Amino acid sequence: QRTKIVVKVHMPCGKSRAKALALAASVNGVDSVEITGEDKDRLVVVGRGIDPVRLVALLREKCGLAELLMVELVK
Amino acid sequence: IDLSRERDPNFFDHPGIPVPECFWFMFKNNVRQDAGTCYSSWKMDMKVGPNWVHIKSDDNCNLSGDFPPGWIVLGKKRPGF
Repeated sequence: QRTKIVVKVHMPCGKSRAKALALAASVNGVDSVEITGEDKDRLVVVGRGIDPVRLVALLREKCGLAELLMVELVK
Repeated sequence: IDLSRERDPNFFDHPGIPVPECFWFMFKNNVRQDAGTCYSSWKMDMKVGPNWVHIKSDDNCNLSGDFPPGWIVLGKKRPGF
């Protein structure tokens, strides 16, 4: 039930950027968090058990903007 | 659109998990919007313009899904895959 989730998160700084990481990585079931993207505005979250609606909603309130980009169950 | 011409996405393959076989590329009116990796012979959900779209991959990374007008997501197998 491992899945990869990519979220677009408002994080201009490196410091709201570390805010987002540690927050995504505090979520139950997460295995890794990486930031990617030409604009480094993507959180990649991997784990099993994760509610994507909960991931985004949390990042939303705590960073202001978050939209789901992709959810891919690990083959 | 020419996938053989497109630069590789920004990817990081996590050491524990199986290495996805495909690059996908997402275009709005033939302009590259995003790119990434996904599994072949599989399935993902993706934000494509305004819509959350369910996408199937076949074993040669052909992506199929019901994309909104002006948008498309295209695949190919990564090098050596």
